[PDB]
Formats: sequence, C-alpha cells, structure tokens
Amino acid sequence: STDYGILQINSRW
Amino acid sequence: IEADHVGSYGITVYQSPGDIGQYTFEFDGDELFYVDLDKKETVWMLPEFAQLRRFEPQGGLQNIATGKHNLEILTKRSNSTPATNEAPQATVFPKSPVLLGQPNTLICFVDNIFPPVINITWLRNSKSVTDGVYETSFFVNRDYSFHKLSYLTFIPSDDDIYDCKVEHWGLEEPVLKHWEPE
Amino acid sequence: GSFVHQFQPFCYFTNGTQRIRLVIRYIYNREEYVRFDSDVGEYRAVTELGRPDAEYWNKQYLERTRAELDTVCRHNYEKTETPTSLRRLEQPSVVISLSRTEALNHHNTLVCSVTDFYPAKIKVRWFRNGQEETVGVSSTQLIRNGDWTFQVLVMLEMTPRRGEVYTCHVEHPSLTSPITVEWRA
Ligand SMILES: *[C@@H]1O[C@H](CO)[C@@H](O)[C@H](O)[C@H]1NC(C)=O
Ligand SMILES: *[C@@H]1O[C@H](CO)[C@@H](O)[C@H](O)[C@H]1NC(C)=O
Ligand SMILES: *[C@@H]1O[C@H](CO)[C@@H](O)[C@H](O)[C@H]1NC(C)=O
Repeated sequence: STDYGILQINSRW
Repeated sequence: IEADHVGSYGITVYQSPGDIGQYTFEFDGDELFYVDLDKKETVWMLPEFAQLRRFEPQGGLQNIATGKHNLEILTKRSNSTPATNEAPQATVFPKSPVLLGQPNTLICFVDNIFPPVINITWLRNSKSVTDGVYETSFFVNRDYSFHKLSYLTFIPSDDDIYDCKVEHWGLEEPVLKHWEPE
Repeated sequence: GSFVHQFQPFCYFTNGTQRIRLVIRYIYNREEYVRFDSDVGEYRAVTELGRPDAEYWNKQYLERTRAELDTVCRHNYEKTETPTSLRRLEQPSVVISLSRTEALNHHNTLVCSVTDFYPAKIKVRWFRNGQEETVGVSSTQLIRNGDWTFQVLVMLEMTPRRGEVYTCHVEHPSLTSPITVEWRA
C-alpha cells in the first residue's frame, strides 16, 4: 500500500 | 489533545539562509522516515517497513518547495524577524543495562534545539569517534523546538569514558555531556 | 541570522479509526500563524500573520483539506500503519542489579531494567516473598530510545535478608505470559 502526505498550501505572493 | 495514536504525515521544515529543509513522517512519536532531498529517496528507520508500505519522495520534494515559498512570504510578513537561538540540552544514557564486555549503544538525547542546525558527535577518552555513530532526524516538540538523538555502539570497560559533544549557534562553545560506566 | 518555517500535520486516532481528528499547524520560526483543526471545521488565524491565509484557504481548499481526514489519516492507518507500526511487537529484556555492594541487613535498592520493548504499554511490579511491593517502588518515566523501542527503570527500596526472594514482574502485549526475574540475597 502507499502512504499519502498531508498537503501544504502555497500562500499568495 | 489525547488519543491512542498520532501520525504526522509530512512534517515539513525549511530554513534560510542555507536552503535547509527536512521532510519526515512520525508515528506515535517515532520516526517512520525522512526524504533525502538530495538523493530523492525515502529513508525508513526500520528497513523492513519499506517492504510493507511505500511513500513517493516527490510528495516530500513538493512539500519542501512549498515550505521554501511560504518562508519568503512569511519572512517578509514579519518584517524579517530572525529565529531566536536556543541552548540545546543533551542527556546521555545506555540503551541496555551496562555489562562489562557486552555490546551496547550509548544514546545522546538532545532537546530544545532551535534552529534545526546542529552537530552532535562523540568523544571516547577525549578523542573524536567516527565509526559506530548514527543519528535521527529532528523530531517536533510541542513548543516548536526540536529534539534529536545520536547513537554510539560500544563495549563497557574499565578504561573507556565518553562524551557527547553538542555544537550549536545558541552555545558559546561546544558543550560536553560526560558519561562513564560503573 | 536565520528564518525558519515549519508545517506540522497531526492525525489523532482514538479507538482505531472510530474517531480521527486532523490538526495542521503553520509556523514561522516558533509562532503558529494559521491552523486547521477538523474539530473546528475550517482554517483559523492564530496570529495576525495568518489572516492573508485563513480567508483565502477557506474558499479554495476547505473541502480538500477536510477530505484528508479520510484520504490521508484513515487511509494511512488502515493500509500502512496496520501492517507495520500497529503490528510491531518487541519483547522486553528484564534484568535486576543491586545499587550498592551487598551486605545483609543493610538498606539497599534493587534495579529492574526493562528494556528494548515496543509498544509503550507495559506493567512492571516488584514482589518480595510473594507479596507485591508498592510504597518503596520508584520508577523513571518511559524512556524513548528513538529507535522504535522504549525502556524504563523500576527501583525497589529494600533490605536483603537471608531466604528472601525479590521478583521483578513484567507484563506486555508481546508476551503470552509475564516475564519474571528473581533475586535472592
Ligand atoms: C511591518 O512593516 C510595516 C511597514 O513599516 C509596518 O506598517 C507594519 O506594522 C510592520 N508589521 C510587522 C508585523 O512588523
Ligand atoms: C558544525 O560542523 C561544521 C563542520 O565542522 C562547522 O562548519 C559548523 O560551524 C558546525 N556548527 C554548526 C552549529 O553547524
Ligand atoms: C472502542 O471500541 C468499542 C467497539 O468498537 C466502541 O463502541 C467504544 O466506543 C470504545 N470502547 C472502549 C472501551 O474504548
């Protein structure tokens, strides 16, 4: 099985 | 926040200058793996686990790239407030009960690390050790500082005494934590 | 000097996947600026630095984040932690040693070293001639070696007399039957 990482969101410039 | 278990899937830390980044997975406080940003591989602490589960390193790289991105944006937002250097505190203790002649492992637990840049080395009879040394990644702490552990394989004897040398920006001089068997 | 950014996700599980809570912290150096807490349901600004983020993320990433409670937390627990972390069983080694050099009828301390075990749940008891010791037992905290094993030291304040049998009694999930070690004066 495959592990999934919690996504980090990119802030707006 | 209480619970039976806790998984941190994707702790992402980035630091500047130097372009220093770290991406790890922790389960119940232990290190599942870290992604080698340079070699671009998932490095599992317990190699057997890599046989039953897998993580695509790209996810690691990607999250780091974003960490970098949010660092600039946040540095600007604070009007370039630098990180305060903390004084790391080390503790040395044996893995197993000390027995003359029985192979063992000395553990150097360093807490309150910040920022996440440090050198943890071993001295045997005041001389630097190279072989038999291994180290973990930085683990997160509730206060957002980190902890790290270094390992030295050794055999307890009458003549050998040891030191865990910690060198950090928050320390005026490298600190030595002494340890000798009984 | 330098500047640090930390992104720390947390999947809190209770009774397996019966209750999963997802907390995501965004931190600058050591200040948490914006946090997503599934108990709350949306992103929130912890400090002023987080407003530019909370506002926007609740519009474009709210549902995607909430769904991670299933796509990441639950998925990992059931498909990857299950056959590894949750299946790991390491038996404790138990050995007794005396603190001070022996001399009958003189106070001393027995040290029961319970080491190299996983998971953390463990019970360590001291017995003196078949009776369980309580008040004179002291213990260290559970020590995390950092290599997926723990260790703990349980001491017993005692006075070695002839004929006495001191027993360190350890119960752990990796063991069908308790491990006991005796020490006789
Ligand atoms: C940053 O600098 C601006 C421009 O002078 C100032 O108005 C603002 O209050 C400062 N904010 C912080 C968080 O330092
Ligand atoms: C760590 O070791 C390297 C190489 O010896 C050195 O250049 C650096 O200044 C040391 N200290 C820290 C805090 O990294
Ligand atoms: C967890 O397990 C049971 C059955 O799944 C559940 O109904 C209950 O809330 C929990 N019980 C305990 C003792 O934790």
